[PDB]
Amino acid sequence: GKANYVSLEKVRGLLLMDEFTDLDTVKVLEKLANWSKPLVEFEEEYGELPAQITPEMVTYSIWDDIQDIDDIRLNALSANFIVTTHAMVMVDCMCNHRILGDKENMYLIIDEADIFVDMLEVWKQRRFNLRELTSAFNEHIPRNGVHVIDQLMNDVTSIAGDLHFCSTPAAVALFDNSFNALSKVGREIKNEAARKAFFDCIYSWEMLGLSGGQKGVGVSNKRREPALIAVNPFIGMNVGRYCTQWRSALLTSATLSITSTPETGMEWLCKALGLTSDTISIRKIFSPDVYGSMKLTIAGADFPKVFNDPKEQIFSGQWLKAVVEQLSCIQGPALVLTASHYETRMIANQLGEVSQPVYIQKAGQALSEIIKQYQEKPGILISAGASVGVSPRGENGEQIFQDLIITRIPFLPPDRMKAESLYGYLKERGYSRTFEAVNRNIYLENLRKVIRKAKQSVGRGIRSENDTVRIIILDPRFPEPTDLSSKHRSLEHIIPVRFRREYRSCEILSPAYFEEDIQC
Amino acid sequence: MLNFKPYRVIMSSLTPVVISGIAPSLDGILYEALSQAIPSNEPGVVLARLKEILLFNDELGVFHASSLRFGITPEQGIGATTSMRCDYLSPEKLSTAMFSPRTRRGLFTRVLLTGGPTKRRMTTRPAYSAPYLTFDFVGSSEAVEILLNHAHVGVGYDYFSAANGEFNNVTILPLDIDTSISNEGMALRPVPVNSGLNGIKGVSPLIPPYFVGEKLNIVHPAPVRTQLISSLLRG
Amino acid sequence: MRTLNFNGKISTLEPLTVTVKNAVSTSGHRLPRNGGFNAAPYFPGTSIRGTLRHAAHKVIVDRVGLNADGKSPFDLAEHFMLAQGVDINGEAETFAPGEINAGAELRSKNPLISLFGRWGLSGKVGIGNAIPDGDNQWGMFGGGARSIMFQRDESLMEFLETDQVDRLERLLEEQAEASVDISQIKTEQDALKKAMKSADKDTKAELQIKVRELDEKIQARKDQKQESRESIRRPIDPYEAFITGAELSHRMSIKNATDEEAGLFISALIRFAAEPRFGGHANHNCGLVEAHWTVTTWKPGELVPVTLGEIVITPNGVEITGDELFAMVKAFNENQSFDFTA
Amino acid sequence: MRTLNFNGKISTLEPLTVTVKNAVSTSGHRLPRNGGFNAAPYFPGTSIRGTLRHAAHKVIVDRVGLNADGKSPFDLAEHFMLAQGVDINGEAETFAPGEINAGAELRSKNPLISLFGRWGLSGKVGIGNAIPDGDNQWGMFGGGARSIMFQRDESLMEFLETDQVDRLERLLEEQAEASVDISQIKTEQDALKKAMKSADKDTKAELQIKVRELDEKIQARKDQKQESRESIRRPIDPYEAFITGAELSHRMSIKNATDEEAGLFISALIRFAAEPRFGGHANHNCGLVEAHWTVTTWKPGELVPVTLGEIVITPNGVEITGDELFAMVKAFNENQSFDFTA
DNA sequence: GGAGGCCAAGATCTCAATTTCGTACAAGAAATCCTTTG
DNA sequence: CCCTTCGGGAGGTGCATCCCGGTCTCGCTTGGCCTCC
Repeated sequence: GKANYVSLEKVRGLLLMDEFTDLDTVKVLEKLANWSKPLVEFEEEYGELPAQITPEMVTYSIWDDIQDIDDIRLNALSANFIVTTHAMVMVDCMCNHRILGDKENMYLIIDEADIFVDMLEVWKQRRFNLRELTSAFNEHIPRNGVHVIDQLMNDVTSIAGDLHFCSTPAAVALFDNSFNALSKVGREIKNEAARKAFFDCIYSWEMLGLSGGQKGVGVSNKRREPALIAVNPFIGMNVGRYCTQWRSALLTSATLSITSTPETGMEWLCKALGLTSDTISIRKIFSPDVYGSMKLTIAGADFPKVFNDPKEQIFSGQWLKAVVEQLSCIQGPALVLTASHYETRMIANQLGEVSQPVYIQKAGQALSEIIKQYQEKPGILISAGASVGVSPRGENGEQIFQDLIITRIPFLPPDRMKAESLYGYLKERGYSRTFEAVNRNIYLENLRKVIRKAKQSVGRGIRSENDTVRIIILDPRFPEPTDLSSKHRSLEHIIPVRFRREYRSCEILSPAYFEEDIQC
Repeated sequence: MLNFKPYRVIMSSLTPVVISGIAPSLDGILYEALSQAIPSNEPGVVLARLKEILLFNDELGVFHASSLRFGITPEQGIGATTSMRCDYLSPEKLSTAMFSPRTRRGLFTRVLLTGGPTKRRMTTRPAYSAPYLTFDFVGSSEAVEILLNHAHVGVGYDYFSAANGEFNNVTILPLDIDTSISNEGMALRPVPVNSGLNGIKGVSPLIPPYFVGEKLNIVHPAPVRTQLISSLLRG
Repeated sequence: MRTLNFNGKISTLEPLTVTVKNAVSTSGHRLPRNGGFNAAPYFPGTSIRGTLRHAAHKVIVDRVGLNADGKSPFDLAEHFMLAQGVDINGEAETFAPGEINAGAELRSKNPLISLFGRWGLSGKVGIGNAIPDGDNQWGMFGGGARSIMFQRDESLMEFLETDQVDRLERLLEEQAEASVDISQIKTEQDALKKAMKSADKDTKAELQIKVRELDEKIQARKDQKQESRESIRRPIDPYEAFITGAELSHRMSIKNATDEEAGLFISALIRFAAEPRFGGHANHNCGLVEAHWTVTTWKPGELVPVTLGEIVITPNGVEITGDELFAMVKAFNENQSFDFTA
Repeated sequence: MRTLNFNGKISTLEPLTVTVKNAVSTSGHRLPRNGGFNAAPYFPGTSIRGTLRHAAHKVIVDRVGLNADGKSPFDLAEHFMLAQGVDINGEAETFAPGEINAGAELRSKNPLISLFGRWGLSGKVGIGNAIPDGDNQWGMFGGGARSIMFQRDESLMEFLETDQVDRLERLLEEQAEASVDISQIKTEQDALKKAMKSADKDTKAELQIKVRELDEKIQARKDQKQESRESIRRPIDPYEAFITGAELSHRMSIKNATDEEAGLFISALIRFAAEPRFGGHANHNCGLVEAHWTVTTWKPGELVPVTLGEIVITPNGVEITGDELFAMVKAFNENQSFDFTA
């Protein structure tokens, strides 16, 4: 990233003014001033500069226009292999190639393409900052209405909390209520031209929201400002257009295939990016014949139901007790991968010290801190869904978790409004499909998303060819090998194909119908 | 000529399977699938291509393709349902817009549907409704997966006409012992009498299609065999 | 020749139901479940096959047209040959039993008898079942109850003459007495059936020759009704159907088919889209479907599916996508040398 | 003969409800749920079909003309046959299976029977279920509670004599004590019904007998009530109904619809617009609907259908667009070759 | 006078009863943030 | 450039219906009888 780079000649201001009471830094900062190169190239390669040369202070600036970034971009432009974050690619979403150059010249290899198309959703975000609208109309201001605008701004802060985006039913309900009360304020602007401008702005926000995608409440990364987030319903194919602009793009990932069949487990990208048969050049699934060893333990059908009442997010005491017991039965370092931070909280509260150091991922805490703390002292590590493509290395390349415990399959919540938005879209497109049909379609798409997410979760194990993992799925809904007619049979694709024999021969913690029938 | 490994195929039965006396052999299913894949009904070429995806016993003259075996779970078992075909002479079929009935007194002679050569044929056949179907075979897993998933082939008498024994979720798993031809001396598919395998005597061609070729004496397993799905997935 | 596999989904526009004798029992109308009650129903491929065969036969009738007298050229024998493949006159080419590729002349001359077979000639079109893609996609639709018109709308009585009003009152009285008699007879029948599950062979034989006589008594009492044999205020039994908007996976195929036979099949599908109705209970608009079928073929020699096009039937129209589908359709429109009269 | 498909939406003016014996149970009143208990309710196509059939029957009755004293020439049998397809005489000409053009003469001379069919004659008109749009468009409407008029308004008591006041006292005391007894026995019944779920079904039979005799004792206790047989003060069980303003996608079809039959159907819609009521609880004005339908014909063999016009029924009037619908209505109104007798 | 069609009559009997998806997630950047401050 | 109060308290009861009314069929062949040619 541009800001990620090492700071500018202000760094020389750091060479002198040695107020920082370290007294070992001066020489390394002298070296730094003579090395105007990327942080990773210099700071993370010459000892990591611990307890000195703070990255926070040398981080470019959020509003830095210096033209040295242009020089670095030109220096790195002459290249054949370039390594960068997906963000930089996605920056071109609206940036009209003002940071990149020729498309027909180069190729684009998106590694971790599942993370790319998952992060699109975070980038499928246009936020209506209510503070921004308040400040914009400071002359045509129906100040009597301002209270409402503040009151909604309070509610967003109550619902959004510390999250940049939340799609809970509270969030969409607050979206609708806020926009209705802002249409209320719409009949208060005195200037007719200003009244129409405001009305058109809120109308555009309304169609942007309802027409397609997800609505939510946002809290801006900087200044923590309340906002109402919506999803652009036609920029989903613009990314595909952007990829096709390159001479030949390759989307590759470790979980891109929901199923083992290429031509039926890939439609999530075919539809998400809008790719029709024009852009389906090859669809192939390549997995190693033998890479590591996988033992499987599963919760049978008779295992207790996870949620006693999932509508209010209530975990059944029986299932929590069983999970606590099974976790206490472990005898080596283990990585528990929950779905929610609430579930992390509940298992942490119910679970106690089991002779194995416990570690917890607090909501919002960057996984780097927890993983670093747990590395030196291994043991139980509960991590929520925040960790999607980060596995805990053993600090020398060795596996430091013999057991990978998926307490529950990370089922996505029902989207009663995404279904409504898709139904409205199809209805306006002329397609005649009942609401329940759209609900089924959305449910199947969410199930495929869940299959991919738990594929990523399982991929946290067996990071090396010598790695051996005991994967323990404690979810009652995970299909038993003998129950080939389970509703979530597709979840069998979570297990890699090579270890499917190990899926068939697995220790069931609570198998159902565990008897020997005579009508054989 | 391709490296063949013993595989067991288990599929979810969707409609009743009608067995034509002899249990449907997976070799026949694959033969039909290839006849669809190769646009040719000549037995020679379809067989030659079938040998490339299935192991063929030269000394015994059959493909390594076990007969149908019904995978029954503790939820659903082998059930007796009738595959039921009826002529439906609707008013549109019985109308002058579609043909010219012979007329007398200006009245159209109604079709005698109660009997005769123009009756409403109520053909009912037995059919076995198990929750799963299973076969064993020494062949290429890729080709058989592709065929069973994409070729219009079912298990039973007429999948083409009656749509009997529709299946889906075809899952292949490797086996440890070749259980296609023999099973502790019990033939799991049609085999010649001289092979020494016991079972049930019958007359049928050894090699598919099972409606052509001289019908020579064979030993075949029980037409309706049931096994627990858990035991079938053990391998 | 080519094998065209139509793999697709049928979205149900209005509930899809079918009456099957084995599936239907005295407990009620159930769809074919291929197992117990707690199983997944499937729409029979026989019903879809017959519907598409009727569509193709209508297409053939339209292509052939009518004689100068305005009457269809087909007679009963040819009509039944094309509709259901029953040779009523006993005049048909008895192809050899062991020769698979027999009737190439007949196949070329009669593309309908090629696509769907006749008796003794294997059909080329394999119409699979419509399998639901969910665990709850069927329901007890229809039902309701037949209500006496004059007991719901009093205004309708203003049209009846006093003689007819007395006739109505007599009908209602007869219905009431027939109900209160048949219900008691059925209660006795139920008691006898309850005693059927504790009986031995002798008393079983004694107490089942009694049940049928109670049924004959019911029939005689119903016949005694002078004004109406059957009660009008009848509760209609529901019929099991697929829910509205049920995504049913449908697998169809044509085997080693000339472009003309495939063209006839596509034309039959297009005509079927005019009235895309599958199954019965058409009174409740049951059977209306919209289907998208990806038409694939097999690569020469290679076991790989190529996508030749798509067939999307919807109420707004039929969308044929793929050049080769148009080629097949026009080829069927051409080759006027088809002979459906022999 | 055109295949007219009416595709449209029924907007709800007042809550839309229907009590189907299949869907409703002792748990309460539920709308017909499409697949499952937790599935979206649908207004049955049966109720809409019956409403439209009665509307068309009234259309035919008015067209044929009431006699001087407002009485239609039709007998009772003709009314029942036209409006419910049930023949009370038994003289209705059953078309033996295999008849070519079965009932073409009756269809020509009886457009109404051609549209809505009969026993043995297929009805050209298929009236589909009206499925709702969106996640929530239904709820438990109705409800509330019957209240003693005199305990709510004391002003009504000045209209009662001393004897009637004493009668009211007796009625209330009897209701209170009978309700106490009924609640006790119902508590015991509820305890037994909770014990019902035991796996010992052989004893479930005895428990069911116990429930039946408990209900008989409840009935006997209620019969032992001189003043009121039924408790006057009682909460009304709510009925599930589609919300006001609920949009329900609706589809109807008329296969091979002649201009006469199509015109009769449009006239039936027009007359139904006068009382646009679909279903029950009319006491709460339930059933009022504003429906707009697009009529589209589909010439078989044509890839796309053509929209003949649109029928819009609103409280402000009936708007019919397209010259085709007007032509069909006029053709039906001018054709004098219909005889609905038998 | 033969040759199509419509109707009636022909033996007693087969077994079986069904109950409602999924829950909570969010990283490094051109940004517009911005615009300051003044 | 102050400094944001205490707590009070949170229902009693009614009453929970009656009834209809659960269909025809037909899956074959033959001759007698009716009109047709």
